[PDB]
Amino acid sequence: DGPTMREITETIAEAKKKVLDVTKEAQANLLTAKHGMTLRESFEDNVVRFLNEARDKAGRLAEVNLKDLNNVKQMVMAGSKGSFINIAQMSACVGQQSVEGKRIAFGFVDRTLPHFSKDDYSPESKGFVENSYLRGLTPQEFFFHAMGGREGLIDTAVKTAETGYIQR
Amino acid sequence: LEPGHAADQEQAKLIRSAIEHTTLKSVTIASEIYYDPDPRSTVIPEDEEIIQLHLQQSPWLLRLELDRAAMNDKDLTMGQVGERIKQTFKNDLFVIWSEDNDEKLIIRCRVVAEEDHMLKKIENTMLENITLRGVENIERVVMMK
Amino acid sequence: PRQLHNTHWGLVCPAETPEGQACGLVKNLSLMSCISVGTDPMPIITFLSEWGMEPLEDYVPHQSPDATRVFVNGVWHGVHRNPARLMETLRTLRRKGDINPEVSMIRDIREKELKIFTDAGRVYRPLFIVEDDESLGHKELKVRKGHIAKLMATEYQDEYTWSSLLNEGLVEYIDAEEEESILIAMQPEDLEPDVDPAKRIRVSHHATTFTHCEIHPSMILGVAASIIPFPDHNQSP
Amino acid sequence: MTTFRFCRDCNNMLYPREDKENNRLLFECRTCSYVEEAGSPLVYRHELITNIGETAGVVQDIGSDPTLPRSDRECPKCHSRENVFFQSQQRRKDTSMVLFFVCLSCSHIFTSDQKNKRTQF
Amino acid sequence: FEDESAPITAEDSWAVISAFFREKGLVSQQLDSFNQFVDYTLQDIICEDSTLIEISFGKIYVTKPMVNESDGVTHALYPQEARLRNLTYSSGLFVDVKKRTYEKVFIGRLPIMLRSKNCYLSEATESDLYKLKECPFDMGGYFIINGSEKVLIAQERSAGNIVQVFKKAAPSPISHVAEIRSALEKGSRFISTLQVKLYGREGSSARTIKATLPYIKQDIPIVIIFRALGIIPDGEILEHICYDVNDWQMLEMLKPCVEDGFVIQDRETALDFIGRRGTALGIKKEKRIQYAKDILQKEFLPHITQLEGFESRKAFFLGYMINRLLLCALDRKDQDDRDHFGKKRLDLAGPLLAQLFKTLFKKLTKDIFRYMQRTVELAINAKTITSGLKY
Ligand SMILES: [Zn+2]
Ligand SMILES: [Zn+2]
Repeated sequence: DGPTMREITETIAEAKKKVLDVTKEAQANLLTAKHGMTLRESFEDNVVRFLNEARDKAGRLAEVNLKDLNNVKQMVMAGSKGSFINIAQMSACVGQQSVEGKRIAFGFVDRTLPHFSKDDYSPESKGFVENSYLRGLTPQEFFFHAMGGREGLIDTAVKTAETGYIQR
Repeated sequence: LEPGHAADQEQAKLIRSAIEHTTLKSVTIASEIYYDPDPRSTVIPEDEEIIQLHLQQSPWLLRLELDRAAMNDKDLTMGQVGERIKQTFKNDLFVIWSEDNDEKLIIRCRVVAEEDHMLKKIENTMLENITLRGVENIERVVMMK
Repeated sequence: PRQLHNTHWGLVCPAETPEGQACGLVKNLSLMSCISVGTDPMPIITFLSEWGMEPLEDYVPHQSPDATRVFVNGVWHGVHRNPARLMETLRTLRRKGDINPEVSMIRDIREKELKIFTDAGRVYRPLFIVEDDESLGHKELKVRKGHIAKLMATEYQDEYTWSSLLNEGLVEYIDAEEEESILIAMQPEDLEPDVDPAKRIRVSHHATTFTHCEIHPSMILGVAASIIPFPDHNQSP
Repeated sequence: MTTFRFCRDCNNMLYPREDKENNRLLFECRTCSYVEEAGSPLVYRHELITNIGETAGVVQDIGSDPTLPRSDRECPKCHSRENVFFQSQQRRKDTSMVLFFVCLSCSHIFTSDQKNKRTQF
Repeated sequence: FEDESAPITAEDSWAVISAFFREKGLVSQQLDSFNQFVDYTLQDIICEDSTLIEISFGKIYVTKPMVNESDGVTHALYPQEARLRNLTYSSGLFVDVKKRTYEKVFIGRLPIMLRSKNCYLSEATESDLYKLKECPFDMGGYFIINGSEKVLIAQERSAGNIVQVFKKAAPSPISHVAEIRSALEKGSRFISTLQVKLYGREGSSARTIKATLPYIKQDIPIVIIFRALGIIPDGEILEHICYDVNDWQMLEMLKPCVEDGFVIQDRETALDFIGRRGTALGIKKEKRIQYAKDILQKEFLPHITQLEGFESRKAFFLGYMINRLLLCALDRKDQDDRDHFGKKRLDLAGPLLAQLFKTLFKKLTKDIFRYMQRTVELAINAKTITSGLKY
């Protein structure tokens, strides 16, 4: 729905504002870590919770709004295929990408790609994909989602190989 | 935690700080060696007060400056720190230090003939191989409810 | 070595890699990447010292501490005290062909280093150049419509060429190491200063310093992934 | 805060020596017989929590570096609003996320650090 | 009339990309590299070891493509017939040889890349490609060897001539190392690794720095290497390393190094220290000193210079590397990212075939000094090159 989309986009707008304050806050040195956890690790932990919790609300939004005749929903309700995350990523928002448990890292110096300026910790800059698949990804998000993906394809071959030897 | 006191957030901190391994290193802002030859007064304006408290000794002086936050974030006294240092070194090193109210935390040590090597190794022993509180091997400890 | 590196943006495809053992070690060049063939450095070396580079044998750091170290294929040849002058000239020269286009030149401003590489095997890609000014207000792409028409006249006659575009300083090739010192716009419209609810969200130009712009973002893909329709609407695996 | 001294004759390094009798600090050379009296009594410092290097990179041309973000903060000295800014350039796990700003008219450096113990940088 | 100065828009990109592909096509990486091999690298492989102990090779010409026949003999070869006949779309190579006293000419077959400047197809029109039975959409960039189409796959490696620093994990007695793989465009492709190592982990006692030079069987204290190069006083040695007199932290880290080199106070001694670590007992001093010099002049940072006056240049560069190692040990700079693709190089046809035809022209040039070390008094094996290529 149009109305559901506007709610999803506001849901997302509010998480990015949460992030912006927790930013400004660490930037003025007012944030505390707590106990053996570095400042930057506390920062990250928080921004990722915000951004996940956004994904999820945005996804609950979409699920709700779909009708019983919605055939995606009919498959999910029957149990025959698909789950919430799939509704969510298709229709509301795909979300934070990650490589080794963390946001996309600064592989150029102090930046994730040359289209960004240095020292940028914002959602966009480190891998939040705000768009759903229906809407499509931008180029930057597209590349970070492929970073992520790639890590599953490798992880998957290593699992398969590791598991097979254990099994024997 | 022990059956009574297992919903004391404060008795859990205590238990955290009796177990979490703590070295001088983790509380110490900077160490310095000064040539301060006369062990009854001092080239250091600030420790006039600390010396001023004393009802053999090296002219080379090692002097550490400790962090108030970290010292209380691990429920540490100067007294305990000094006591720790001392029974590590014993008669082989002479140590005095700033009392608790004192505003800055200072430890100042001297030996008891070539005498600055000993000091920079001695300093390394300080900073790494002196267990202040806690148990070996245990690096962080976290509360969770 | 298996993982998709940020630095492979625009040079190797982020999608095409085999499954299994070769995953991530076999790659495919992006549609527009190229690889240097190598080019001899001696006229650049000569040029530098015509332009003030001071030789290592004279260098006394305690007496010129602000100095920029100048390296060519990995050799520290000396030190220069206005690397901004030197750098504006070097690039002008590569934008006109007097330095070969596939030479890479990086100044690192805060590291006080200027590194140049004329060796084979470096992979690169082309970008539009963005220059203040104009006269007309903002930063703008150096190519403009009149260039495009010359191009399309040429296509239709089947003489202004890709090389004409290099020669006139409109386009320039950049490698991964030089990529670190620029700022690129994703679409030409990020240079000019009520949306469609069904469009995707784009996060605007908070940027007045672009030096370059992509030609087109779909050129990060290689051959195979350039045949998928709508890849941007698909889960990446 | 050590400053480091060299022999006037050899340019080799000087080492400390106590003048046992008059209770004073000398630096001697191990290569000549040169000696000189000490400037301070501090012969060694070890910073465990250091700030040396937060500001590395600040250079006459910092403002021509297109990669640096810019802001409209005003500075304490010139009251100008042309800055570039960056995080701490120490490369620690245990760094704050504070910003350092560089005024592009008067070259003054300042921070967004609201617990600033720093004078210098 | 539309303004010629107007700004472009997104659609207008395709015009620019069309233009790139009309010029470059899709496999220019292949072609550009073979073209440069044929046109420049070939001839440069002949002008390295041109001379022997006399006889010295000059120019090369490259035939168009051709075959040694079964009977009725030597013939222009198009790529359709090589495919079909299990042929090898090859051209031959002719050098310009000289005898001179002190006490044309075929040398081979070069497999030639399709659509290179040398292959027939690169000039051909669309009609010409249909007469020759070659699809006008084929794009080139591979070889036909024994009738099979063969492509060489780009090989990714690190670049050489780059300093890289690394931490080393936990049980190691060194904590960081800085490493370069020194190399040559002119010379050979001979690959010395200098490593610069910082001994002792974070707060060990005297952390020291030592370098590993080639043939020298002990790590050498960096100050001794500075002395063998001519930079004697602690003060000059420290100023090639720490280019900032108020960095008291860097300097305090270079004190143990000053202590570790204190015994060696002049160049001769320094060389000797080195030279003995390279020579057996028995070797006389002057010979030891000279061993050391030759190591340093030839096998230490040879990307810099391998010739005689060039010691300040190496000194500085060793300095720089120790600066890099320290800036990392002092936690100012992160350890180098071994995956940054800009520090990689991908090796294509030309380079791959020069690794080979160097190696082989160096065998062929060794069989020439054996028509000649056993000549008690135009007699060359062509094939060794031909078939090493093809093989
Ligand atoms: Zn002296
Ligand atoms: Zn100002």
